[PDB]
Amino acid sequence: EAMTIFAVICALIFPTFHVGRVWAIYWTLPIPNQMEMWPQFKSPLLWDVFAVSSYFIVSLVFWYVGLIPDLATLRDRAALMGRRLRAKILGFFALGWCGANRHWRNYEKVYMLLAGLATPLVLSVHSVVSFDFAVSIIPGWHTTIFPPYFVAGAIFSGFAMVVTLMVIARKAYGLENVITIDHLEKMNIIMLVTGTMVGFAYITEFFIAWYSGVPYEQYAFINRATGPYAWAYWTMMSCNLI
Amino acid sequence: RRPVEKILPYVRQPEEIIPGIPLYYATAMPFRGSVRPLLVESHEGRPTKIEGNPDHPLSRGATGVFEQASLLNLYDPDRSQQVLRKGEPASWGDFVQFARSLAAEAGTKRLAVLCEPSSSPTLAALRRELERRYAQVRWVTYRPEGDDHEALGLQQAFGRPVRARYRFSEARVIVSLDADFLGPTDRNFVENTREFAASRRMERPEDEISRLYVIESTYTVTGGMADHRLRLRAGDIPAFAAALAAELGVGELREAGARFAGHPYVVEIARDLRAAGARGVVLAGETQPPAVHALCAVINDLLGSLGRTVILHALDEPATAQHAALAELVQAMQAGAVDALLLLNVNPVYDAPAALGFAEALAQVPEVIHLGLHVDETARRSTWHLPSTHYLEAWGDGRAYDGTLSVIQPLIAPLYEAAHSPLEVLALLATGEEQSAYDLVRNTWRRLLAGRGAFEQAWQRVLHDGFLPDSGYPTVSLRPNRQALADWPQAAEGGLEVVFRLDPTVLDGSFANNAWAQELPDPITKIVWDNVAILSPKTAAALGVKAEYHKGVYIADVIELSLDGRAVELPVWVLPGHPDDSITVYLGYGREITSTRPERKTPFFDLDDYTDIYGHGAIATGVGVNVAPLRRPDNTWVAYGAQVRKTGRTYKIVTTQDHGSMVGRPLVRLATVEEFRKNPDFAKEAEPPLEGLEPWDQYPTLWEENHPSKQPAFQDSDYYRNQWAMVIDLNACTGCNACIVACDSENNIPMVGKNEVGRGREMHWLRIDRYFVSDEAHADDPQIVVQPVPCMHCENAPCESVCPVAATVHSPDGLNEMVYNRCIGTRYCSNNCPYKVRRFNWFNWVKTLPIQVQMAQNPDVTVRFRGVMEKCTYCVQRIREAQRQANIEKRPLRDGEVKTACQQACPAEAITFGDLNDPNNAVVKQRQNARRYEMLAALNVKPRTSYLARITNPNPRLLEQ
Amino acid sequence: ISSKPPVHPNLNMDFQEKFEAQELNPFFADRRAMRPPVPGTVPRGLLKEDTPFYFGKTADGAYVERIPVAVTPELVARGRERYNIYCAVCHGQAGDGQGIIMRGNYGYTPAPSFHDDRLRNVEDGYIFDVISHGVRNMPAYGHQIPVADRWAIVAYVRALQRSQHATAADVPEEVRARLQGE
Amino acid sequence: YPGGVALTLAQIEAASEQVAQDLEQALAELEALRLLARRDETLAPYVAQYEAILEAHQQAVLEFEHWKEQVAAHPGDYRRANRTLGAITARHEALLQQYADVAWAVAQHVNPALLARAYTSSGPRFFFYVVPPQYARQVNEQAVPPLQVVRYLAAQ
Amino acid sequence: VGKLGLDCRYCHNWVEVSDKANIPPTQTCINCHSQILTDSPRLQAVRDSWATDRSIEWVKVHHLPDYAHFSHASHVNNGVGCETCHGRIDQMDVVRLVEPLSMGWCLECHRQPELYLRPQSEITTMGYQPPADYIERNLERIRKEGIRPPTNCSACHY
Ligand code: HEC
Ligand code: HEC
Ligand code: HEC
Ligand code: HEC
Ligand code: HEC
Ligand code: HEC
Ligand code: SF4
Ligand code: SF4
Ligand code: SF4
Ligand code: F3S
Repeated sequence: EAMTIFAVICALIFPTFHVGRVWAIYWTLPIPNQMEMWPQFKSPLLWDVFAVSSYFIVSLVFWYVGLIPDLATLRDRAALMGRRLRAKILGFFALGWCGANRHWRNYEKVYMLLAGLATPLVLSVHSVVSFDFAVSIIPGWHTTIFPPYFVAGAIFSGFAMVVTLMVIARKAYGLENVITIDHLEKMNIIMLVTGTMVGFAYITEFFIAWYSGVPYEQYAFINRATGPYAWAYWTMMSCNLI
Repeated sequence: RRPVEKILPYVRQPEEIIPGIPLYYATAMPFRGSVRPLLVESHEGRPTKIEGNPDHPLSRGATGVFEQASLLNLYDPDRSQQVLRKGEPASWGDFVQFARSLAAEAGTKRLAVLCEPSSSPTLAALRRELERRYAQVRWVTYRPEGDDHEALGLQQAFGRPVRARYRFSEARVIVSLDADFLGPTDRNFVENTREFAASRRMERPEDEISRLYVIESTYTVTGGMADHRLRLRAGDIPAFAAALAAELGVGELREAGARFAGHPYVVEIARDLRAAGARGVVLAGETQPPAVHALCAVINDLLGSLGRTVILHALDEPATAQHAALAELVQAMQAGAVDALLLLNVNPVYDAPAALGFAEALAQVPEVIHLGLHVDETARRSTWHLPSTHYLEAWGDGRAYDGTLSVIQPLIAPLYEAAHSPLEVLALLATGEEQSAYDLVRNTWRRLLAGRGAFEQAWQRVLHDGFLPDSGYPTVSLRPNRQALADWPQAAEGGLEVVFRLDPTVLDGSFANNAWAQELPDPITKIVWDNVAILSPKTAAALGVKAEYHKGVYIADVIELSLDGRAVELPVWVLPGHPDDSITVYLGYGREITSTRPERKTPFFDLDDYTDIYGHGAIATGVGVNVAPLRRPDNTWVAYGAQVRKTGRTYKIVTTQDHGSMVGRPLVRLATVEEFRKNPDFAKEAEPPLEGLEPWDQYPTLWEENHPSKQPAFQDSDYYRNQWAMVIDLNACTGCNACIVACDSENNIPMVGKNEVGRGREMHWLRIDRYFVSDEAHADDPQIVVQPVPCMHCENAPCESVCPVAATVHSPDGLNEMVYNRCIGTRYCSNNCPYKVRRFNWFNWVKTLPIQVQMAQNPDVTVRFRGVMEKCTYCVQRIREAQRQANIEKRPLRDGEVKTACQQACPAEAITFGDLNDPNNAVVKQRQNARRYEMLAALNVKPRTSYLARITNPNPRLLEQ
Repeated sequence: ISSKPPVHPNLNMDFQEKFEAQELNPFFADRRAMRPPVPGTVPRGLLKEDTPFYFGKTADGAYVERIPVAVTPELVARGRERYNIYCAVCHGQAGDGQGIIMRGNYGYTPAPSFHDDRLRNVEDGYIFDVISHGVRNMPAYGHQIPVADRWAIVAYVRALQRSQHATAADVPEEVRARLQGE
Repeated sequence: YPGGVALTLAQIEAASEQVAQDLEQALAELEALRLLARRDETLAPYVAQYEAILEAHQQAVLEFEHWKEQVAAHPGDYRRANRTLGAITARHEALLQQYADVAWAVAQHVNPALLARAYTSSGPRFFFYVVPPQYARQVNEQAVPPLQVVRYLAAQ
Repeated sequence: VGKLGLDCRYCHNWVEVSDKANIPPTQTCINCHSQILTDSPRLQAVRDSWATDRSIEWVKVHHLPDYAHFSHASHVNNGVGCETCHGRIDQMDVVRLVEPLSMGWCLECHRQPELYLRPQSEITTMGYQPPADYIERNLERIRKEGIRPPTNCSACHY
């Protein structure tokens, strides 16, 4: 969730900044502002804001809650063996932790809750960020398979970076005994799942051009293979499929 | 925090005008030896936009491209701030004492002028009041691009000087013969346009239509909106017209046109024209020797059409032979005979081929005096350079082309101290103090008013009405009996044709520091900011050059054409229309300009070079290469002997279109009168409605019960009364390209630089995209189509849905209005729209805008800041002042109380714009017409501007194929 | 209260780079946006079509005896209203009872009562010209007021003249309350 | 938001009754136009040019009930009466104005002059130094008929 | 105003017919302050300005931005008063701009107009208490006059 939350930070900067008028973006928020104005909720560029301004939060609060026993462990160590006596006072993020029965059961059902309550959000966050494309009238976007697809792209992208971090978090500063290589083995399946689910959509794209496309959508994908970006798509699909 | 920006009202209130509201003064507009009419807005005595003169029947309220940029020539920076002597900006008050003492006690004094061509009586009469004193005034009218050549061919044909008018509504079939009658370069662009368009305007399942037959040597805009066009090198069009008339019956004429006995497009049209006597026309362009225009007189008289080629006797002005005077001028320069040299509005150092020297004489003679608007190459070389007024401060008089006798209203005081308009300067030479042009001009009229009412009821009436009504020359009859038939053997060949031709957006370079015009796509090719050479792929593939693009920017090779040891190079671009061994190098675009303002550097952290288009200098510098001096002044449009050298420095060349030739797509859907006679429901047949479902417009969505038009909050205002829409009679739409420029001035914009538009952004809202359609590339017959494309302000409107920051809405009356405030710049307003018309204020072009052009942006609309979209808005600004004026006093909006810029400027009455749901207006007649062409209707968008298709009209067989 | 120009954060588009009428223009000698027109210029729609209706210098005689327009009382409604805003200030609502300025002990030239018979028989085109061009001691007002108001004002006057020559005289005036202000 | 919705519900009724009384008048004129200009004009599009409005006017009557009943059903939302009333008067004055624009052409052919009692006929905005529109709205209101336009042509 | 009894159309002319009605020229003061006072060390700018060309350096207030246009005549002719919007000026030595003239308040009238609009009989009357039964006396005009205020983006923002 580190590898998520910081990605979301360097992500959210773009919607704040590929706009030309950054300073006038608080209008996008639904504050009762200095006039009787409010945003337009038919706009996936707005869904993105609430989504990411919820997804930065839920993923954080689910990570922060995820790491309570750490702060308990580190708060417990800061007194007897650690940096300073004043790391304990920094570790008040423990929030009066003792590992008790009364609230550890609650921690489980909450971790269950956010699992079954952040996944329905994850499938809406990236889907929103796909809805912005496919809601349009463009032929290369209006194809409806995209929200599952880009999600699989998020799988096939995200794990494709986690492994880059784990390899370099395994050579020098590594955990041979805890980051078992068998983990990365069973990790790349759910990558390779989307190594083919991503591939099936390219077929559908490349298919519907031949099946019942608009005479533009017929051309829209001939462009992708044959045209300026032949350097991209021939190699890209082949890269993501080979 | 904000400033306290004050307000400085009148002191000595002029009674008529009022602060907030403009009022329309009625000026003229000189160029090219004639004077189009015009009508300004004049916001509080400051001109902001020009318009047409609806009373003047020659124009009937229209303005081509070439005027609206002149409005910005008025407000240029780097015009003529100081008076320059020797090149030094020294002073004025000494010049009057100087030039006055030169003038009164002068005697013979042997002066010369080299004027802009007069077309005005105050100029031509003051010439006599001038020539009365000083003995010999050589008085050469240096026509831009030499003699007009329509007129010199006819002084012998009719035995005396004459000009034609060319109605074209009383006349159907038109062999052009290179004639750009529909060309903004040429004169009388309206009366050529309109009554030609009316012939093209059907409003019926079938009507009798022009069916021209153009035979151009260089692909030009008239050849586009056309039928059966042909490519054939100039310098041989005489040989074309030679075998032409022999197949009609005037004379033998066989030897000149040796090889066109039985050509299809010749023998085809010949039977038709003799079969259309009171309807056929024979024009003639400008790329010829004058015997062609004799043939334009011989056959057109012999054809029987005289009321269709309305002909009008000039005021005895046949003497415009460029050889006869301009050489004969410098033949006196080299002898020390002529002393003074009084240029008015011209750059002959820029122009004026070296084959007949000018600069070699200019440096010989002192007492040089250049009256001038810019400071280009003539001020820099002269000893005195007056500054010049534009025509907006002249009190000038002027003739419309061949007809009425108009007069300027001067609107603004001289913006610059001591401008000293040419007319009173020409009278300052007349041995008195600077004549008040207001009182000078008036003194001519009493000798020539031709109106029984005195001045303060007539002067006030003409200065009001814009045109002296009864004038317009008397109409001559047939003079020719086959006189002019003896300059044929100038059909010379044996070399690459190097023909010149003036783009619609510039005229002999005299309007180059003009962004609205300079960043104006040519209609042939959406080219901007560079002169070019256009030619065939067969010569290119036989020469070795290309218009290759691996970045969508058209990298270009070069030519390095060489004439008589006076070679220069330039970008070569290619077009599938032009013929073998010929290139149309456009002029202007090579006009060095000398700046008074700084280059305005800012830190490297800040962008100025990409934005400050007026920064690095003034505009006309280095935009291309100068080309005028190369030609030979004999038949001074054409040229031979270009020893081409494909050399390096292969640099960019930028366009808006960037491409062409739709792949058989539904975006123009041309159709024949044969096919149109068969299926009037063919604008829909390309993408018809569905199996058993409704017609396409007014097609229901998923929602119909909660649709906002059925809800009040969209329906409840003072607006729903009059839904607005804007059709386009595309049958008369050809790349005049003035549909743009009035949008640019009415609803303000900035310009864009080459360095910027190369990446593909242009802040022209109304794309005027052209397209090619060949028979699956059969013979590479282009058969172009032009069609404007504003933001068809949709109903379903994907863009409206998608601005999260509600900066878009289907405003009442089909209007889909943008707000340049609420937006933020996420640009997905644009990405939805099939028509990428939601432009975007990428950089802050207006912040770097100088203290000069700022007069021009009209004081009624929201100029826009970085990070903001923008689009057509149907010129909403003049909906508001009208609908507001109807909210004050209870009324509807008339059929013509409001006219948009695309409407009021397009001289072909293509756009009509009258409110939908008002059945008496023109739009409901033009929408209820059979071909309500609904562009990309198939996306269930339901838009307004349900415009029309073209109906190209081919010929029955007649040995056409 | 906040005596300085208040904080507006986004000054991007308040003071547009272009300038509307009656706005500062930092170029010209007289810092001003209007740049008044040159004499002799004429609009397209404001010619002296019918000189009677725009001027009184209308025939060989330079003045006119009667109003040219057919005068409904709705014209005179504006006459009454337009009088009591820019003409009753000095001549007064009653014409003779001098308005607040002249009854204000001030250094101003006293004007003649309209009820004087010398004014009760005058070319109405002259009294029009009194507005469009002014008089020896009095300014003009047709420099600014509409021209139909220059007529409506007169019908009210000529009617107000017809108040006298009848015993509908001595209208009550509210001037004293205006001298006090409270 | 002064006192709720029930206040405006009287005037919205006062608009719909004007429409109902105009069902008579418009359909009455639609008889009279067929009587007046039997054959004195093209009349083939130009009569249906007057009918095309009529199917819309009648359609709005059933709506003006639906518009209104959605208001009187719940009087607890002020932001529907001002809008339904702003819609009615516009959907009303439009159809009044559209009847007129089709009806002035009737006189335009029967009379060679579309009369000087046609509209306010004020002028452009720069024709305010001479003629404020205030004068004009007291000409237009007190001279021009809304739907006594063709009954006026019974006098001709 | 408060003790000279001038209504507002005198020197703020072109508020009945124009948009963005004008501050007066200098000429208006020269109607009377050419020969009424001729003494003060307070308006020597004025006398010199008529005797010169530098107009009077007037600051302004109420300057809503120039991307949101406005028209008094569109309001005034339809019955809106200056008490509502520009404040009670009759006792105001210098302008307080007691109203904000921002959108959120600009729009309360275009949603709730009949609380404000005047009968147009003597609209420029700072000492105006409206009658009782004001509202119902007003809505009968919106039913008749058919004003239909704007709620949209098209009106002022363009
Ligand atoms: C009579 C009822 C009125 C008088 C007299 C004036 N107003 Fe208005 N007003 C309003 C605004 C928002 C402005 C600013 C204009 C702009 O920034 O474009 C104005 C302007 C004026 C001015 C001149 C100041 C200027 O040039 O900006 C004057 C003398 C003036 N107003 C007088 C707002 C309103 C408003 C609310 C709708 C009303 C009813 C009026 N103004 C009406 C009057
Ligand atoms: C407002 C519309 C009006 C009208 C209808 C008139 N005035 Fe005046 N006026 C003023 C003064 C001091 C004079 C006398 C000039 C002198 O002594 O030389 C006048 C003159 C007149 C006349 C007489 C013209 C004639 O026929 O001889 C008339 C008919 C007339 N006025 C009408 C003073 C003022 C004001 C003081 C500031 C103002 C305001 C007006 N006048 C305005 C009007
Ligand atoms: C001339 C004799 C005036 C009279 C009578 C009234 N006004 Fe005034 N007004 C006048 C001036 C010269 C100014 C400029 C302000 C300054 O800096 O002195 C004003 C100001 C206003 C304003 C504010 C405009 C601004 O500066 O932004 C308003 C709203 C205004 N005036 C309205 C107004 C009304 C309603 C009047 C009668 C009731 C009135 N003014 C009298 C000139 C004169
Ligand atoms: C005739 C109708 C007047 C016009 C038009 C204007 N003003 Fe005036 N002003 C007038 C009077 C009779 C008085 C004096 C009343 C008093 O209480 O003494 C004034 C006063 C002023 C002042 C005050 C002078 C001082 O105390 O130093 C000023 C600054 C002033 N007036 C300014 C002014 C301006 C700027 C005007 C045009 C915009 C203007 N006045 C019109 C009478 C009349
Ligand atoms: C009452 C208190 C109002 C305030 C405050 C504002 N407006 Fe207004 N406006 C009002 C009415 C009653 C009307 C309708 C008159 C009619 O007969 O239609 C209007 C109308 C407008 C319009 C009309 C559209 C046009 O003619 O261009 C515009 C543009 C408008 N109003 C603008 C506007 C602005 C910008 C305001 C505050 C900043 C504003 N109005 C306030 C009544 C009232
Ligand atoms: C008058 C007729 C208006 C209408 C209707 C709407 N707006 Fe408005 N808006 C108006 C003004 C005079 C102002 C200025 C307020 C100020 O801050 O000084 C505004 C403000 C805005 C803004 C904020 C601009 C800023 O600089 O802070 C926005 C983004 C805006 N208005 C948008 C907007 C939209 C989307 C509307 C309908 C679609 C709308 N406004 C109505 C005037 C008027
Ligand atoms: S519609 Fe546009 S391109 Fe066509 S002729 Fe008119 S201005 Fe030119
Ligand atoms: S075509 Fe584009 S700009 Fe025009 S209404 Fe539709 S989406 Fe908006
Ligand atoms: S309406 Fe105006 S902005 Fe729109 S295309 Fe036409 S001229 Fe240009
Ligand atoms: S999507 Fe919307 S917020 Fe603006 S940049 Fe485009 S109109």
